[PDB]
Amino acid sequence: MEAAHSKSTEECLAYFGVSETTGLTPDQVKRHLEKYGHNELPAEEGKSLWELVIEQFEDLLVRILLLAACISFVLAWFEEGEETITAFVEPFVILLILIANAIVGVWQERNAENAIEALKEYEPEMGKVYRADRKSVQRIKARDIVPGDIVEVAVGDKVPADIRILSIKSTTLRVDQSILTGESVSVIKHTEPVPDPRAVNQDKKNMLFSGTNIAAGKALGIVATTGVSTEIGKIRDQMAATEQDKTPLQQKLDEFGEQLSKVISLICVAVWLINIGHFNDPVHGGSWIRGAIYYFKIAVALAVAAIPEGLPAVITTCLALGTRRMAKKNAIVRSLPSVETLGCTSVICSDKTGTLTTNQMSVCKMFIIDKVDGDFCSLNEFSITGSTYAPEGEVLKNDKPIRSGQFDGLVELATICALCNDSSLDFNETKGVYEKVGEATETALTTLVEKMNVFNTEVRNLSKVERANACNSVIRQLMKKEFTLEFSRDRKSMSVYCSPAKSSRAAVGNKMFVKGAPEGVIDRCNYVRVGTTRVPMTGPVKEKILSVIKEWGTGRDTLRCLALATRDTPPKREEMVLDDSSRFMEYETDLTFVGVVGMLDPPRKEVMGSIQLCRDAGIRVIMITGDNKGTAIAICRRIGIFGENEEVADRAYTGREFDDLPLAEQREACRRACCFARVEPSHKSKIVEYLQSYDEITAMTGDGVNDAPALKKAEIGIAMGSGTAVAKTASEMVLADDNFSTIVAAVEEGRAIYNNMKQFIRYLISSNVGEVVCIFLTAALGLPEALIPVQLLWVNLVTDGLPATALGFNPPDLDIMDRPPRSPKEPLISGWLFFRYMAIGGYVGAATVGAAAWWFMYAEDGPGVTYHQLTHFMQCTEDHPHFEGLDCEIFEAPEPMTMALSVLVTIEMCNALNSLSENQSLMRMPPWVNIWLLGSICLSMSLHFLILYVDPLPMIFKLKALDLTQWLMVLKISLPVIGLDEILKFIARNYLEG
Amino acid sequence: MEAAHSKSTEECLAYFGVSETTGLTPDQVKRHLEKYGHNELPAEEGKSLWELVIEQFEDLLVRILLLAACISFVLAWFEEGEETITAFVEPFVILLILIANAIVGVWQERNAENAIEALKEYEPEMGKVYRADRKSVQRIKARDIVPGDIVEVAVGDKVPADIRILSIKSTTLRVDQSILTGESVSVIKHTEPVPDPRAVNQDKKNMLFSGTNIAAGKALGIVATTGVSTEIGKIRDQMAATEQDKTPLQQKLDEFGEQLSKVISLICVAVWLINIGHFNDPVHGGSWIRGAIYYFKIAVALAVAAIPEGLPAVITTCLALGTRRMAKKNAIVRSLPSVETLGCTSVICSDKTGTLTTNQMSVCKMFIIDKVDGDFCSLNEFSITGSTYAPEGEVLKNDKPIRSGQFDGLVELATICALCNDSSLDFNETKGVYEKVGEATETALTTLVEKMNVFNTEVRNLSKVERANACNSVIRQLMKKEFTLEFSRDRKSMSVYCSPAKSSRAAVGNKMFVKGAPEGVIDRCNYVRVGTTRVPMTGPVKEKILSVIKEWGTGRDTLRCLALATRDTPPKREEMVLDDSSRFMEYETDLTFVGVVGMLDPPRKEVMGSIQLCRDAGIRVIMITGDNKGTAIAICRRIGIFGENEEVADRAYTGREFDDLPLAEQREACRRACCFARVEPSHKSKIVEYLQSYDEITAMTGDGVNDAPALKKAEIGIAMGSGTAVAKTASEMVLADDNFSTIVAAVEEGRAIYNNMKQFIRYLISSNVGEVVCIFLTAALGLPEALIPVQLLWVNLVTDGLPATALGFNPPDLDIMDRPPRSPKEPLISGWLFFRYMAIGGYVGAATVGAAAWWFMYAEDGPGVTYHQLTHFMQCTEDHPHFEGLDCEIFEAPEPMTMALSVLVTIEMCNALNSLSENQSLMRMPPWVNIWLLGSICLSMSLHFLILYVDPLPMIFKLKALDLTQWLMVLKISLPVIGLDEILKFIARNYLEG
Ligand SMILES: C/C=C(/C)C(=O)O[C@H]1C(C)=C2[C@H]([C@@H]1OC(=O)CCCCCCC)[C@@](C)(OC(C)=O)C[C@H](OC(=O)CCC)[C@@]1(O)[C@H]2OC(=O)[C@@]1(C)O
Repeated sequence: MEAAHSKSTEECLAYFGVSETTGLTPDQVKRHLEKYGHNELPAEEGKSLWELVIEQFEDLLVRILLLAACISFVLAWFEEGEETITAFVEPFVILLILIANAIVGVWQERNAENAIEALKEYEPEMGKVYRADRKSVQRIKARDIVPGDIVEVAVGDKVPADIRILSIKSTTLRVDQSILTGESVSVIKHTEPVPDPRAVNQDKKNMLFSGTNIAAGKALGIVATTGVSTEIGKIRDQMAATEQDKTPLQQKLDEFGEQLSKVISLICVAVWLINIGHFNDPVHGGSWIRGAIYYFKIAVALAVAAIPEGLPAVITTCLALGTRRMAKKNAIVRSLPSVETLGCTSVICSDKTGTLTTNQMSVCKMFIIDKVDGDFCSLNEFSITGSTYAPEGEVLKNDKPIRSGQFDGLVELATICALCNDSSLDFNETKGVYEKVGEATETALTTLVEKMNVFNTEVRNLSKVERANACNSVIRQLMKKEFTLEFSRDRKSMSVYCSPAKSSRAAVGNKMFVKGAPEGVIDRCNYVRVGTTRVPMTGPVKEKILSVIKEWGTGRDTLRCLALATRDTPPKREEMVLDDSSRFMEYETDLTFVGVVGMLDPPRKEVMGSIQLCRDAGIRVIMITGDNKGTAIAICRRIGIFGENEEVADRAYTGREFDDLPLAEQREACRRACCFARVEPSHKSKIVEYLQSYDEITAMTGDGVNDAPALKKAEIGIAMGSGTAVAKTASEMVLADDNFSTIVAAVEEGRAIYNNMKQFIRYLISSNVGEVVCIFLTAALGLPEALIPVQLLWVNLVTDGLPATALGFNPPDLDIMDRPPRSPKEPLISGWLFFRYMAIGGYVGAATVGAAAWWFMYAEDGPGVTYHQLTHFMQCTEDHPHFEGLDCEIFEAPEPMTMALSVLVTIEMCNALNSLSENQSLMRMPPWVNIWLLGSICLSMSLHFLILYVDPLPMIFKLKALDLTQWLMVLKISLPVIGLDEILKFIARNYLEG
Repeated sequence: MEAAHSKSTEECLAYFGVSETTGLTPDQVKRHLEKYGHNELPAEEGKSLWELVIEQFEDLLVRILLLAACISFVLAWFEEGEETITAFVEPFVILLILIANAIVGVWQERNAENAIEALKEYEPEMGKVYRADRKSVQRIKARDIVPGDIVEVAVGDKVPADIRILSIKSTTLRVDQSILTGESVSVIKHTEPVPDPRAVNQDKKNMLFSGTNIAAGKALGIVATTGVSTEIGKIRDQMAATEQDKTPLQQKLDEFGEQLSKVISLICVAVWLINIGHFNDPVHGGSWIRGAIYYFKIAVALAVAAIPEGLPAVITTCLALGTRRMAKKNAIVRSLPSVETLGCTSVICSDKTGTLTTNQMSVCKMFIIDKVDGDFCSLNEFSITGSTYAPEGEVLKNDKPIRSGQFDGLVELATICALCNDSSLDFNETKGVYEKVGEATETALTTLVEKMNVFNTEVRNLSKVERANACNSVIRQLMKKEFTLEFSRDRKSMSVYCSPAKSSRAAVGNKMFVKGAPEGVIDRCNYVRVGTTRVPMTGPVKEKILSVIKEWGTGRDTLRCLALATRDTPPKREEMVLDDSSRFMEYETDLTFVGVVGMLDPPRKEVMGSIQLCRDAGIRVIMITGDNKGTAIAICRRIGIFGENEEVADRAYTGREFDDLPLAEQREACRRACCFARVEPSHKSKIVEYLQSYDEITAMTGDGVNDAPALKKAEIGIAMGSGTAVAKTASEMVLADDNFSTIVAAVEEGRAIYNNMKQFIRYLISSNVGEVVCIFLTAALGLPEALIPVQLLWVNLVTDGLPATALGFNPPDLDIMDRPPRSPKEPLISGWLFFRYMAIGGYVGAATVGAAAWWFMYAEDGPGVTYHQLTHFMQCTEDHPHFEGLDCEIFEAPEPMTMALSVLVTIEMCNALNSLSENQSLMRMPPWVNIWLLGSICLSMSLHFLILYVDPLPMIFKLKALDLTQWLMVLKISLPVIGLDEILKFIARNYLEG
């Protein structure tokens, strides 16, 4: 291990003490191996099937049911008679649900893949190393390589480790450092050293990163680090370090069971304290074991009554559907629960190139020099039409087309653009459109010459595919390209050496075509070319050039400026060291300015207003781009992120300036800034770190492994469709269209989804509330239990289930994006709403009881035990308070239960209608606003009857009831709930809220 | 209410003023009801669950612990630090034991049924009465009947109240007055009056007792009394009046807590007076609150140290087991504690018929007249073999078989036996033995004819079941039985009127076959039959008959003599009033003697020696039988209750003679008598009354509600297995085999049980004694407490528990029944034994202290604070007497405690071996005499270690100790106890005792 892109090749072979010619001795291998370790990432997936199923039994709720399944299970074991076997239905049911539960929890973790699991898929299986114990090339296992030994790589190979390059045996070494960033554009490596000890991998031009591919050539070097010590390994560690918090819903939803559990235990203590008879009057007698079961018989019906089971199933059917929905919107949410956290989006950090813009580079402006004198200089502004890369378009001055060949400076300008370019074009067949081969920014430079056509080459004679590089091939003949000094973030410029085509052996006639950022390049020109003539360089002409760069850079028409110069009298060919990237800038000196060109990265059509929406939605958007702070701001002003004329001094920083500030001022700027330019590496994480210290649900974008740590810390990391897999597997969403708008699009749908959920979640635990009350009266008024766990179950699982599901389909409330984001703190049930369900609950919990106690007392036709004093007993052990009779077990009648049970069903089907909106009467909120609701309602009802007359079913649940004035009681005992509701529903006018 | 079996039917309707035809007017009902009351027994079971649990908190011991659970509970509330919550174990433990205690005390009273509760189960739910407000038969509630109104009863009915019969509408009225006595033999009722105003229910032949059943017919009468005024009600009152004293153990065991409590309060006062420092030296300072806890910290460990809790659990495991034991001996003890009072049995009162004897009646002798002359008369002695009822046997004179048909007198003798009998025979299938149908004494008379066979009827042609009544059916043809004058205790005889079978209408030829006790019958014969001839009756032949009755009655071969005569010329058929039982004797006059028969009630095989045992065991046995004093004594002489030739004049009384004596002479005779004949009704109680005035633990036997008051007053009332339920539920034991011996059998086992108990009870409070001493030194020598309540608990509950339990299994000491009964006064601990445990206690109470004080001072490896002067302080508030140091809390080390705790355990495991016998060295009393002891001992030890190394446990109790010369101290500090013991154990030789 040795982070050394700064140490020289010698200093490195030194540190490790090795021989580039022999290698590490079989001994040093053992020594180093045991010192450092196996070169591989800790493989971990210790999620055993056993432990797995168990993990699905830690949630208090599912636990409460368990203990509730025991009692039940044992209560069906303690009964006399031959029908004591028909008592095992209830328990088997419960446990079955507890099982089907675990099943599902285990069938997700099977396919539930993580990103860290992906990295391992980036490090190769085998590698070529040269050990001193031999001579040939032995290809050991990539897992067995160690820092220190010498390795070899060639085309197609996947770099096995962090490798400092010693010698590049091919003519040039090239690599696909894509997995790191995404820019497929291979890069050129070198052997010379890099001074800055703390330099970005991007500037480590003599290192080979593990996971990378040898695009071109073959070289050998010395392994500096391995395992989780390598660039990738570091990231994998950072990712394995991030603590991913639980969805706010999940949190809220969790505390609920925490409380529900508590309450339940309170009802139990209360109950006992209510009926403290035997503990104060009953003598020995014998009703001591019976008076026991009853107390336990009601606990199980105390759990299934409180536990809103079946809800999870609903929240899921809902999410899934919501998910498949967004899918059609080019938005792919991976984590089902995220569809919720999404809609709470406080802030959004999106990348410019490719999300905010289309990334369809295009040269539209370009000025050359016209003439210079005693401070009197003139330029030669231009314009070119052509959004696409196709040669479709024409150059024009003063909005009037001119012929390029008519201007000298434009022919040379066109030279460079062509000979200093490294990209090609091609006409697609299937698509029949012009496609780009190579760097965007280059292909455009190509397209420029393909238009200008400074040489009038017949193209109307060549097909669409043929003239793909017409005016280019022609200029490729005028000059024979010797070599090229690749662009470097260093001198931020690029060149290319080449000579004529009718030459022999003779010193003179060699050209160097430089292409770079105005600043540097221009700062290296000593001469200005005026067509064919060339004259020196002065303050006048210079500023007259720069300024315009600014016009074009910060002006309304946001453009990328690229300076073009040419070295007329370059150094003797046999005097250039084409291996010292450092020497390139010096070679590219004493230049001759030839022109400038402005490009454009068109802001996506849709982003235009999508930004606006976020302002309406109070969702902030911070743009992260590689553009200079200067043009960066301008681009923002152009997409609306900034006010065309507002001060943004303290609202836009550059990666550099950012680090300059102390963690105090650092965290501040994050709540205000909206534009980061030339953002450093570990910055999306720094930004997400802070945007979180202010409890803002953040959205981050970007791809590449060196971009996964941030997509994991954000509340909703976002990856492009075309992005890398690590990114995708490491993200909440995957913009298929890579189009920013798609984010806003989804964010909204999230808001809509959590709204309709928030309803059915209330509609559901509401029935539970009432249910409990019911089970609580029957416990105080010793009445036969009106409801049994079995029924209650079918209820919260089916009867209520459907309306719950339909209640998700509630039409999306408008004025959805005109409000700030939902605070994660915002509870589902509070204040008035609390008291409201508090009532709706008490009502049903009471109505249900008396809906059966009526079948006993005021009963029209039945055991009319009018004021029999059921509250007093169910003893009948005496049978004396009842003068004459030979039957008392009537108490356990199925008519009264089915009465209450039908009452519950009636109430809920209605209460499911009082849910289509929180505080709106049904007269403004017609039940037919949500047809799916009225629909399910019917399937819910015919189901109720389906379990009352269909011979089998009415056996296990309860007996049926006749239309014979039976149901009418039901209705006249239920419907009023709507009134209670509606009353309390729009009783909010008298409290100023809506 | 009106006790009137003496008033006539008129006089009765008079007293109450009612009309047998109309009845009581709806008014008189109210009037009488409010005068007398509801006809029912006061229902009482006011044992509320609340009060119940409370009743289980009045015992000083359990109370002391309570106050001891408070301090503890509050001491764990007054502590600083985060581990102040680990202090709630101790209290929770205590209270838990106090709770589990109450639990058990309540789970017994639930099923703990009483006899009085049974009586209520004898009075019917409804009854038929004729009120003057109607005509038909209205069946009101048996609870609503009142003295005065007319009732009706018929077959199957259960007599609702005390009813004087007015008219018997059926041909004859019969009743099952079983619940009163047990003799299932129904009785015949009448309407005529009974003169004697104070006559036994048995002679109240015109009354119907509540709880009784109408065996045959249907009659009506007038209710004379109800409620607790009826025969049954009286008894229920007597039973509810008896004060049942607490078992002698319970008494002794009670005074102990009474004293233990006292002592404890003395140790406290002493302690304070011991360390009176702060009250004489300490200035203000601040160790005033610490010096407080300590004083309270040792009180709780002063209670749990003294209170031998866990003992009750032992005395129970012991008793239960002892109980299930006797169970296999046909002895069923109902009250667990009785297994103790049993073994102290001073005297035993057993019933002859069925307990002392087998009650398998059998005629073995029978003499008829041979010839008479001038004072010259000869008889005709006989013999018949046949223990069982089966016809298996043959009549024989001079030991040589003769044919019955050859003697005239024997054919007639056989007539009566058959026609004057009212019982049948039958051959059982399952058992394949001859069973008896009817009165024992009759079936035998039947079996007699089934043998004699005076008519040579072929029976070897009929099955076993067929000839069941052969020679009988034959004689049942010779004479047609008209009617029968049922036996009455009055003329102590019975008859039967019948005529020939080839008759018309003609005065002459009617016979009356009389069957009774020699005395009366013979005294009514004017003629003697000599075969076919008949001659008068004279002094000679008469005495020649009587005498032999005496021979056979008092002679060695104890027999029941029954005289047989026949009235030749009875009164004209149409001249007998078959309704005036009084007129029967006169009808049965001018008789003709026909023969005599001797029976035998075989003394149970086992009783033979069982009586002897009691003499060895100094247990007196008094026989209560219905035999005449004459044959009674003889029977006693035969079973050994009496010396074959000793004077028993003042050692045997008849129910009559008994009452004749004044309460002065009455109570006397009870300590001397051993045989009561013709015992009156309220006499078993009178006898138990007296046998108790001499502090004799009495055993009484017998069954029937009219026999429960006595079974409740006796120290151990005894009921037969076949007895009535009131009796059983009203008794201490239930002889399943009804065989007297079973009593002696059990009585012995009781002695064995209280012996082994007496040991473990001593072994247990012994550890307590020592324990306290320990807790008393630590209090004087201010040493850190060597022992904590927590440990001490595990001790007296487990470590000591097991050996206690095994110590119950100590093999039964021989010479068990050769000693008089244990005096109830005899204390468990006194004299030398006191001083002995006084020492064994002081030793352990000291050894334990120094077993920890050693870990401090002389400590080999540890806080070797050699003579540190711990007695001086545990202050360290100064930390100056200890020059250099930064730690003092070492004091609260777990090593020293576990040291003492292990010391205790070692000592007790040994002291549990010094218990297998009071004054016997282990060299004569090997520890392997009681394997269960050596066994538990191991489980006791491995348990000790189990709470020292098993991670969890060693946490709450204390730390462990290494074999590394640690335990050796333990052993070398414990074992010597055995020496101390053994020394003091057999130091009794020098004091003449063993
Ligand atoms: C499932 C059924 C029941 C009855 C339950 O225990 O709900 C309580 C409870 C735990 C809360 C309450 C319920 O409180 C009561 O009903 C008070 C006791 C009365 C019952 C006695 C019988 C007469 C919720 C259910 O109901 C009402 C109507 O007030 C609403 C809400 O729940 C939510 O927002 C959770 C939604 C996911 C919570 O106040 C919640 O406490 C919280 O912390 C929240 C914020 O969770």
